[PDB]
Amino acid sequence: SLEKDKIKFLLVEGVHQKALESLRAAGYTNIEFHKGALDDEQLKESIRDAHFIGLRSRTHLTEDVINAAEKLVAIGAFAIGTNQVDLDAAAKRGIPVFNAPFSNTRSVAELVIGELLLLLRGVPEANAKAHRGVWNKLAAGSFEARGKKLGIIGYGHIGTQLGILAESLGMYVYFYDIENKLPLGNATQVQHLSDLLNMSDVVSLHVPENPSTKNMMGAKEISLMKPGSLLINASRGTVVDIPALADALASKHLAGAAIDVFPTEPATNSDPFTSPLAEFDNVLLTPHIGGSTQEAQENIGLEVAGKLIKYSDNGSTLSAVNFPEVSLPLHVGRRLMHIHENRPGVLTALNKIFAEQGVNIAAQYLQTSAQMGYVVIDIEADEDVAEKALQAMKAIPGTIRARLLY
Amino acid sequence: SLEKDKIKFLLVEGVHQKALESLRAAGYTNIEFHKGALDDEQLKESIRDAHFIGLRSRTHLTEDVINAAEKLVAIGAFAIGTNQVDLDAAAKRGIPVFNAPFSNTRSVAELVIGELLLLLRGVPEANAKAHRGVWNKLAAGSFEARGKKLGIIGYGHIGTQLGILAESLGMYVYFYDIENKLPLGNATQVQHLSDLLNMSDVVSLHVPENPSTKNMMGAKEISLMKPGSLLINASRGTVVDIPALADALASKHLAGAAIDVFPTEPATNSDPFTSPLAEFDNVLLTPHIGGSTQEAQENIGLEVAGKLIKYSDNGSTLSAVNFPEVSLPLHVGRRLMHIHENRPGVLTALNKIFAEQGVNIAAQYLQTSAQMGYVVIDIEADEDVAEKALQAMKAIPGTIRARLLY
Amino acid sequence: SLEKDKIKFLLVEGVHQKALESLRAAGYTNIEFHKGALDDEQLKESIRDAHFIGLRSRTHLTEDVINAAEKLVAIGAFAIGTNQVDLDAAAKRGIPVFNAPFSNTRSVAELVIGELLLLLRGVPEANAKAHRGVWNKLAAGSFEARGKKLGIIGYGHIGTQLGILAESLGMYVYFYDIENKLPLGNATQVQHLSDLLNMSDVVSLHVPENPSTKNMMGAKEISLMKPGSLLINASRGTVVDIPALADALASKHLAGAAIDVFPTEPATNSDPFTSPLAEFDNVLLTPHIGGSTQEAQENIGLEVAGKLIKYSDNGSTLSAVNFPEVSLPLHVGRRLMHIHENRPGVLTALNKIFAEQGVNIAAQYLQTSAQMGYVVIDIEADEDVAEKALQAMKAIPGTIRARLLY
Amino acid sequence: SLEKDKIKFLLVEGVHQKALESLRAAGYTNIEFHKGALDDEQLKESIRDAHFIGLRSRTHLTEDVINAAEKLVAIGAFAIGTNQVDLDAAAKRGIPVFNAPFSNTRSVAELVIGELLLLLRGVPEANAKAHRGVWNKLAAGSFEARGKKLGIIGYGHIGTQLGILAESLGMYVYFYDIENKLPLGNATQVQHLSDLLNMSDVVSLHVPENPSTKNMMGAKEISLMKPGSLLINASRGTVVDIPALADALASKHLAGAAIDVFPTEPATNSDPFTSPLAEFDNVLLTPHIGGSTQEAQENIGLEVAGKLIKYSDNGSTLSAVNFPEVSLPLHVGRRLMHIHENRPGVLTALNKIFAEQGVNIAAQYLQTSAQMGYVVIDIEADEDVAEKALQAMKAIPGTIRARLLY
Ligand SMILES: NC(=O)C1=CN([C@@H]2O[C@H](COP(=O)(O)OP(=O)(O)OC[C@H]3O[C@@H](n4cnc5c(N)ncnc54)[C@H](O)[C@@H]3O)[C@@H](O)[C@H]2O)C=CC1
Ligand SMILES: NC(=O)C1=CN([C@@H]2O[C@H](COP(=O)(O)OP(=O)(O)OC[C@H]3O[C@@H](n4cnc5c(N)ncnc54)[C@H](O)[C@@H]3O)[C@@H](O)[C@H]2O)C=CC1
Ligand SMILES: NC(=O)C1=CN([C@@H]2O[C@H](COP(=O)(O)OP(=O)(O)OC[C@H]3O[C@@H](n4cnc5c(N)ncnc54)[C@H](O)[C@@H]3O)[C@@H](O)[C@H]2O)C=CC1
Ligand SMILES: NC(=O)C1=CN([C@@H]2O[C@H](COP(=O)(O)OP(=O)(O)OC[C@H]3O[C@@H](n4cnc5c(N)ncnc54)[C@H](O)[C@@H]3O)[C@@H](O)[C@H]2O)C=CC1
Repeated sequence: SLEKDKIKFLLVEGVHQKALESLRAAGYTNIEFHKGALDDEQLKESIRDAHFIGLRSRTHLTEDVINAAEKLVAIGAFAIGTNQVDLDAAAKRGIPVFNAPFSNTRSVAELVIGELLLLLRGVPEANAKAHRGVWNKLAAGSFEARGKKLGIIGYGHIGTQLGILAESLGMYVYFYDIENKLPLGNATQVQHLSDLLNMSDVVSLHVPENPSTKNMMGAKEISLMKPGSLLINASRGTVVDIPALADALASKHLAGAAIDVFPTEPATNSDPFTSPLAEFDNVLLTPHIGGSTQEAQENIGLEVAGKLIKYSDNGSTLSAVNFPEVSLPLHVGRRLMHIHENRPGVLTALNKIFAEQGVNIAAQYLQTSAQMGYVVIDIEADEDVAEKALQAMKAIPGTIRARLLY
Repeated sequence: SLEKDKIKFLLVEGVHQKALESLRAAGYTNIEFHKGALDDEQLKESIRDAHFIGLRSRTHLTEDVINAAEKLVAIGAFAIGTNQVDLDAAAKRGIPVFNAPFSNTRSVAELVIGELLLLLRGVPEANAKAHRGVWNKLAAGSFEARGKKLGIIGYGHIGTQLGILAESLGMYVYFYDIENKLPLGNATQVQHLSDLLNMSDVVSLHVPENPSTKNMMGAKEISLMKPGSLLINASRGTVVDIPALADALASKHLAGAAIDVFPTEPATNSDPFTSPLAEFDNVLLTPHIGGSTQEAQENIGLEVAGKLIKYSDNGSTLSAVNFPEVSLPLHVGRRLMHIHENRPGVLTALNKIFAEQGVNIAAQYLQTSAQMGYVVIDIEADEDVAEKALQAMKAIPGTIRARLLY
Repeated sequence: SLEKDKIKFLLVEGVHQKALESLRAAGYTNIEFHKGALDDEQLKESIRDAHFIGLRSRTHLTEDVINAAEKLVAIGAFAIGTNQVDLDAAAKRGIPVFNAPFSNTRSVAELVIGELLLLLRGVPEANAKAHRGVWNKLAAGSFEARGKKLGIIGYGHIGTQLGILAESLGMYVYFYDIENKLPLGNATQVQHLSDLLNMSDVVSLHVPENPSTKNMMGAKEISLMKPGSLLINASRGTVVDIPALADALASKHLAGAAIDVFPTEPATNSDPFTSPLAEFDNVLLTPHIGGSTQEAQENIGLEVAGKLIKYSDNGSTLSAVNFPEVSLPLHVGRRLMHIHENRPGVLTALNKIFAEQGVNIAAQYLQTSAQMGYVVIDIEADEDVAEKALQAMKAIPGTIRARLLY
Repeated sequence: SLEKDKIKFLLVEGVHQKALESLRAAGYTNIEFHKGALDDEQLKESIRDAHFIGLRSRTHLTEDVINAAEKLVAIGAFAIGTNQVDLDAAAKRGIPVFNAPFSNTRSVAELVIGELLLLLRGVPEANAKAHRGVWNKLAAGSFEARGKKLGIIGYGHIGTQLGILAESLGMYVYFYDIENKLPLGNATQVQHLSDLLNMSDVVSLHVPENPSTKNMMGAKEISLMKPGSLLINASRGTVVDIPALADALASKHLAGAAIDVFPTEPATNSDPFTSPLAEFDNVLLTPHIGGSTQEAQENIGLEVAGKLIKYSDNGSTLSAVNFPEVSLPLHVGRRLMHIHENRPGVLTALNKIFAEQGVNIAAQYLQTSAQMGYVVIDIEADEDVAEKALQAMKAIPGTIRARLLY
């Protein structure tokens, strides 16, 4: 309450109000909120005395910005992505970076369901025509989704949810994953990708962005899809050979597609968009909105705020993307924490401080990345003894930062 | 087998092959099939010795055509509609007309589900832009369907199926119907339309075409919808005031819409299409395809063929749209039938024929519209006695037609 | 209202109150109700001026009783069975007999579910012991129902409901039926009975009582069941060779059983019960209560009352067990009905009455069993003309009875 | 492989074979298996060189037995209970004790479902009579489960599963829990117990054994149940006032009950059983078999074996019932562990060993109960250096035990 009032939370780019509700319910009310992106100079001014900052995709938390933030304890990327933030620079200063990598699984699943529905029915095509005054009711090849085969690639958080929704619509779900998984409902793992592609009326992609998925769907892979099928991609902009796809649409080997993500995307609603696909009416083209809904924002705000709250209240760095992960249950005494370089001697030095005072260490957890180490410490002591100890902890060769959580 | 070979079935406009499978399985193989619309003179030539004709929307079974068909027993409209066929002229000659009014409930339901999904997510709009090179990711007002309220108007065959699919997607279903109905799953009847319209995020229409539904959704009704909601219409082209709708889209009172049907529709894929709505990207415009899928055609072919088969095998006119409805279970003896004008005296005359011969009438069913009457008759007799009886039946004052089913 | 007050309904053996609610809602309030079985002399006195009687299993509607009932139009067996009623004697006097053959499908299904649950767990056995002071927790061979195979014999009204409940419990359902059927959920028809019996952990019987099911489960059939399995019978008391069953329990080829029905059952709660099975604690023995619940009584009361109401209001004999079945939709004019012996000449005579008066017969339906015939007749006329006509109808050689429904 | 062959696993009282499959799949094959309970002297002989022992309810792991086990690393109670094992004595020697507290949730849920089914239908009662030659079909008060209200007390692992099964049967589920919980399906938390008891047709108990649940259902609580309802208890033998219950059965305030657990239970199938309830046929009495099925044994064997495997492979004491809980993810280097008395100085001493050698501690986790502490340690070193270090670790004042996992 009286200590907490003094911990400043800088929220920019308009994170969801639910984030500020969590913050207040946890006793943190010292919040500077902005709907808009702070510019370089107004950012440097606002972050200067900020304990935490939550941000989105437009803010550039850069080495200099981070290096100028003089009280900064942690960073919250209220989004999935994290590239606007310099993870190493935050690391070096003992600043863990949190985010929300699966707060939007429902949004993406629905989008796919809706897309394959209309695609199977030649609707994006007829609808482009109708707005042009041409009326082309072409029913010969339209189908109902029920009874048909969905091929999911990437049976992860989104894939599994997709498969469930697809079963409610009466489709048969099949998936390919580089690792083996336990199916839900009547899903079915398929061993080689060749079989999936062959038998699927609809193939949808839910994989991550790395070298194994780069151009994963290319001319060869596409021509294994069954004639007249559909390809949907709302995963990552690098997973599909757009020009191969364009060919297979022009040759009518595929009856249509939907793409929500591209190799390069406009930075802003006011930049021009370019794609070979723009020429096909039977293709649905969406500006990276797969995970973009009000519900997704509510989730993101709740999660990431919670993480910041937890790290502040008890030091947990579980799921931090730039730090070593550590969490310790609450039990009586005082908790302290200490970040430092990963060198022989530190842990002892740290512990020594307590032994030589005859203080009982109740629990301790320490984890360590290539160059850094972080460690939480519970101890049975007076506030007096803790403070003094903090000081001594700060002194230890290799110490980056330390703190007395309570 | 030997009698049946001689009963000709004229199929035009390419009805589904399943129709010809039913026909053959029932022992009828004398089929003249055409994928295309026969023209007036080639129609008059093909129908001339045809016992049955199945057709679709393009054929004009007109008084003259019907009057020239010299052996025509019944007509099968392999479609929902029936306006290409002159019902009275068929009636007058004792020709019942069958059709398929609910073979496509799934198709329409899916279309709606797919449409409200993408509509809720501003997808038709972003996708029109993307094809124009403009990239407008506008997520502030996009929602997931789950948790939201669907208002169904017309809880009939399609409505009930819609409500079920919508519940699987996790929506709350509410419906308004001029008559009271038993809800499925967790549906909920709403008493006045005002409440439905007020609370619904999505309103979809599944009513018939008559004077009570004509312009049913007009400026007043639309402005009772909740701000930012969606209106979908895949029922009949007369149910929505297109210009009121256009206003409510231009004023952003509604966030979007989908319309599959219009007051006047192009006769052909090669005619121009016109609507005030063509100017809104956030509106989905589809060329009457609600019920247009391969599955729907399979159903239609199965149903209507079955009806023709039944009427031919046992005289049932259940669901005939231009005749009085009659059906009688099979039990031993000979079945005969007789169509005639609805006048005093006929039934007696008909029965007299059997009494005076000392023949036992086992069963009989007679139904009667304003001017016509139809009656099936089972009797315990020899083929010899039946034939003679048929003759006498033909003689009866007011007789239109008669037949000895077996 | 004024005519209806005069139609007496005699209800004995305490049918459910819902029966009297239907009766009153339909405008019939002249009801003599008895919770108890009327005895021969008090029955003859109460039925004497009764238009309808509803009864249960204890009343003996016999030839004499029926022959003494001087105003009796129809009989309602508020039960499944009908053997206390002399069907032919009722027939001869043109009295249709209704009943309720599937008002209790849920009750029987639940009973089976509950029984196989406890049987699989050796519970009836441990529980007989516990009440005797012996404590025998014998878990080696107890199983959960989930994952196990239920074999249903008789995939009829009860079978299908059973299969559904069993799937909710996570069992695999298989069925054998002498006729081919469309499975629900994931049920599975099995061709020969041998396969069903072999693979089933639990076999339950839901077949009718006739010569094909008599002793259907006998020593040979039982020894095809898988070792340690269970047999449940709540169908008919003649379907299982009780002594074969007794052997297979004594040899531990079967781990247990439940039987709700027997070749001969005590007439009364005060008669002694005898069975070879009484000696096995691992057998559940229930006194024909499969369909005995308050809900079942509510259904029975609603159905059978409805039927009586329908027959009285519009003459329908649909599902009558002793009459020829006939039903006709309502359309303007006056309805009359006529029961008579199945002889040449009657129908004409009947129709003649209307022709010679120049009255238009709007509809007519006539059905005919081996010796009897029943026929409903709509006609366009004045009340005056109808009455006179009724009289003439009564006159017709072979006439048993006639009536002017409205 | 070569090290693992030398780690002896002593399994007694016939744990499930799946336990030995897990053991072998993990590379541990040195197993001494016994279907039977070893007696004191044959136990002391077999455990003498045993690294682990798995046991059930009959074995008395006592201070002396434990103190004589000279190589004993951990104990596996392949059961829920743990009272045959002296937890403190195991603790003092740094022996964690594992068990399986929720491997049988399905078994107990099914038992309840089956019991309330037959109870609602007066079946245990009619069935006791039938075996005595008396036939009492008493249907007036029998009900179907569907539509009825189940009151669950203890919405824990078993409660939640129960509620799900009950919903599939079409019941309405309500629960009371001393803590607040998130409902599944359409369950419903009820605030005071008074409301639950009042509205429930069936009340079933799934709470733990402690002072708050002792005699929780007593005369007052029972008389709040609705007249004619049922009480089921398969939780703990101390939760229900058996004599109050007996009164409420004798007064017909309750229509029946099922009890699987008692204040004192026979030690053996050959001991006599005593209860006031034995006198009521409408009560189901089962010898503590709620969780007793073959599936439950498979679960128990899998879990507990897994835990032993984990503790042996990586030191995890997660869910140990007598130890402080600690778990650490795998990452390169050597893992060691150390149990010791909870005194100032130890951790430093331990760490010192590595610093002064210039060895980098990669991770460390330490947890601490009232008198004991346990700590796992990863370190970057040679096997040589690890061994030497182990030795030094063993030397530390207060050290109880230490080990070099790999
Ligand atoms: N369109 C949009 O706005 C959004 C896109 N996404 C993206 O969707 C993707 C999936 O999302 P999540 O389910 O959260 O991912 P996840 O991590 O839960 O699942 C990824 C799955 O892919 C599998 N996998 C990895 N490489 C593979 C390969 N080469 N071939 C086959 N399977 C492979 C993994 O085993 C895992 O099951 C992510 O890339 C995420 O960034 C997420 C949210 C929104
Ligand atoms: N877009 C397309 O290609 C297709 C459109 N349709 C049309 O959809 C409509 C509904 O189809 P079905 O479910 O088969 O109809 P249905 O006859 O089964 O149900 C119509 C329902 O509307 C109710 N109703 C009638 N007038 C009403 C009013 N004034 N206000 C509220 N409720 C009213 C009726 O009580 C009934 O439940 C029909 O007009 C059908 O022609 C059908 C197939 C395809
Ligand atoms: N225990 C009790 O209190 C009650 C017993 N029942 C009895 O249960 C039986 C079934 O009830 P419902 O489902 O209403 O009957 P149902 O008539 O709906 O189904 C009977 C089924 O058995 C099949 N079948 C007939 N003979 C067969 C044979 N030889 N082998 C295999 N299948 C055969 C038929 O195809 C049909 O599907 C009836 O006998 C009924 O009287 C009904 C209510 C209560
Ligand atoms: N009959 C048998 O063979 C078996 C009996 N059991 C027993 O069943 C009981 C429940 O099992 P689980 O679901 O695993 O327990 P659980 O620990 O998962 O749930 C116990 C629940 O009771 C609630 N609770 C505790 N005290 C309460 C009180 N005073 N009033 C209302 N709620 C209270 C807790 O909040 C918790 O939700 C345990 O005692 C277990 O030992 C378990 C297996 C077999």
